[PDB]
Amino acid sequence: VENPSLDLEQYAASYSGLMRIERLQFIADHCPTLRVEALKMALSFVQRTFNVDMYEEIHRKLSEATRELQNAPPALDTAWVEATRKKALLKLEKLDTDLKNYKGNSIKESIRRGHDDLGDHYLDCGDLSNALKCYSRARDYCTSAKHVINMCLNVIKVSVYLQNWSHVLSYVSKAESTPEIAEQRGERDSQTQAILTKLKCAAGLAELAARKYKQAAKCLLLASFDHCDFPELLSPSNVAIYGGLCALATFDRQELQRNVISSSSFKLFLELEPQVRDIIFKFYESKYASCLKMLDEMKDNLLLDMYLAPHVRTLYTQIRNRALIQYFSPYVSADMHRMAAAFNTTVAALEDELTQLILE
Amino acid sequence: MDVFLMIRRHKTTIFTDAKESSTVFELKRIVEGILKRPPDEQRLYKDDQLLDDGKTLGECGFTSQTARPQAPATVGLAFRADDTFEALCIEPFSSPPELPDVMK
Amino acid sequence: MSLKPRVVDFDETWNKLLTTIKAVVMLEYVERATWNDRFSDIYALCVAYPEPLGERLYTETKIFLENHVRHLHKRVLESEEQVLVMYHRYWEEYSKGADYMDCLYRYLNTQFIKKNKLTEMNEPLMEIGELALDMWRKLMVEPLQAILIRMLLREIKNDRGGEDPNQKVIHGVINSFVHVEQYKKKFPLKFYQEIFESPFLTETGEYYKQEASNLLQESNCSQYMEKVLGRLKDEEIRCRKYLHPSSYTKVIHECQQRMVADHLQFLHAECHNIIRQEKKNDMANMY
Amino acid sequence: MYVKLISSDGHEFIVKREHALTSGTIKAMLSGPNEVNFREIPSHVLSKVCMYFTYKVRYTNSSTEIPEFPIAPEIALELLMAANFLDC
Repeated sequence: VENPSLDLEQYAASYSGLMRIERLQFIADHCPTLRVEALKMALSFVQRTFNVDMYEEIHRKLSEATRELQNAPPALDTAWVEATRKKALLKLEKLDTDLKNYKGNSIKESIRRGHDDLGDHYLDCGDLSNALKCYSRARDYCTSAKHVINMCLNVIKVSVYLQNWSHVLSYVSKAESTPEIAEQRGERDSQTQAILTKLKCAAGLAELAARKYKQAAKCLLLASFDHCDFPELLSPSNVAIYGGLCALATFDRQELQRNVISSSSFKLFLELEPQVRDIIFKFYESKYASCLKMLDEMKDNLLLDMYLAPHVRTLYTQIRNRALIQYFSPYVSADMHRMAAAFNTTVAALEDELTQLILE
Repeated sequence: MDVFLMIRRHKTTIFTDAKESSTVFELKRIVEGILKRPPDEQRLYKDDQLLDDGKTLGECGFTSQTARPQAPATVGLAFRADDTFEALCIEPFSSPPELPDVMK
Repeated sequence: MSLKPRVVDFDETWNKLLTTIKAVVMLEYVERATWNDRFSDIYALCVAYPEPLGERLYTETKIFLENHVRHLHKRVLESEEQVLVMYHRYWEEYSKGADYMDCLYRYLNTQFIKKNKLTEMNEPLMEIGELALDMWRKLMVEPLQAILIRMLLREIKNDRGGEDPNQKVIHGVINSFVHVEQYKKKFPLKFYQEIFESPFLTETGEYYKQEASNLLQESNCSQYMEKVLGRLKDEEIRCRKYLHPSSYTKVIHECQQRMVADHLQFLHAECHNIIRQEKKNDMANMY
Repeated sequence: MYVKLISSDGHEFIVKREHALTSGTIKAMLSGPNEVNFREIPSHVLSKVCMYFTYKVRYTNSSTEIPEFPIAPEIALELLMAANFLDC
């Protein structure tokens, strides 16, 4: 399933990390011939951030892609591999020795800082269990509540890839509801602090996985336009797509005029989204043809959105059903031929759609 | 690694400490922390390698499992002369029969 | 381990053990050579298989320690304040002496504290230090309270006038009060507060009130208040010579409240006078 | 001055003055800067505890490998149950 409506230049700019690898994965799942160059750019990315195992994994899957490039038209710097890996293991011993030295120095700020940095370097390894040890030994070893917040932020950055939302959501809610957010200030009194909007993105991924999408969009409502920055999760066009379309899919028309048009916190995000704004305009003016048209056009690009990909099929089905209810409501006698013109369909297949709706 | 050496004779047994990046000259300076010995006219012999003062163990390769703390490959001490070697007596343990249960 | 019979070698080890311990009982002058002897004691303890033996051995050590304390109790039988100094010497050395015993004891601790101790019947297994304090408090009964605290009281007298016989002795007697306290160390402070402090507060408060009151009438009351301010400080001085955390804390304010009864009125009256006529220093002291 | 360990089977090991920080226990018994003795138990316990102490002086604060100490094959269940019997 190949959609060429993607912007990898923005995702190279606004993002980095595993998602640069992972969206290629959906390329590698469904959307080919968009793969090898971003695979080599990701291979050059994993030439940084201390990662050798996954570097060799990208070299291996790039060799697979090279076997595919025996029809269509890899780099293993083993000197770099051995040098960086021995430097990383020796610095693991350096920081174990420094952990000894700083327990000798006994600064829980600096000790728990070392726990945080070691968990960061185990993210740099991919050792989510060892980073879980380090942040588990940064867990109740902090000084202020802000540092517990930063710990839970790092654990949520891991939880981007953990997604084991039984107690991964206990860490997510440990950042959300637990730490008396900014100690009764609200990310220090009119947030620019990219924490609560990270909790928007985290709840979006979580109830993407845990499928209570109404509460996910309910989280995604009130994001702040001030920061909008992270090179793995937060770009305001993509999070704007997230919030606007989850709110369009999950919320009633009472709230679709009451909390979508009125959403001033999210207003500049839809200023970043002209097409989402036009879909909003056509759907609220009940212009079903071009609205569901643009909906199903960007359905392929939100199928290119890897995590939204299984759920966009459900939710745009719901939005089309919402449009059909929007048509069916105000009348006693509607021509289906008018409805065939309105929903860009036939009569009989439209009738089968409506019969599927007649079922419940 | 950070290598806890075990210079092991029958009774001459020094548990000293060194690195993978450590040399032999300053190891003898740590032997000078043991029994106050000049490195210059002495050579730590293992009967395995010509080990002069400036030879680095990264060139030798005393890694973590090749030189463990509780059980290294010991950079050998000589019973100090030009070409001698402290007699390596790695001390034996006990040899049990199959598992008793009374001693738990 | 299975090296030899666990029961047998008590006597030889104990002989070496006592030989070295006596050298340390409060202090037999252990030197480096003697330390070597103590190490041979390490040999003695280590040769034994002290698993059933060590507790008995420590018990024997306890008995010897107790008799030594008794010997010292015989030794406390002396003159006046010289004894305070001697007692201070006993306590000072005794801590070190028992401490060295503990050093020898260090291995025994791992033998029974790790394995099995009461502290985890009349057979306790704990520190020699905790043991020594208990044995030592037996010493603490008569000489501490009878002479030593009284001497400290005289030192209080020295606060009123004179200078403290030696603080080594007198403060040390206070320390004797504290060391000889509950072995549990639940109340480390209690003896000084119980035996001594009541008459301390009583006499000090009463004397300052009475004398200072007479002198207050005699020598310029406003300034005399300043003098009282100094007076309590002098009390503080001597209370510093021999000290306990509870005495000075209460006794100073006690005098303040006592004396203010004489002049609650002059405080504001003279204060008003300060308002009327600027007297900053009087204001400072009065403040 | 300098110290020395003695075992039941004669492990009379010369133990340092200055940099003996690899040891923990004998540092308490530095009668200097000497006859440390553990002769009543056979050395299958004593040398085990000494090598485990060298092991243990190193391998603290180690988020990497802290290996379970190798214990004899007929007691390969006491490979774990040396926690029950001989602390390794």
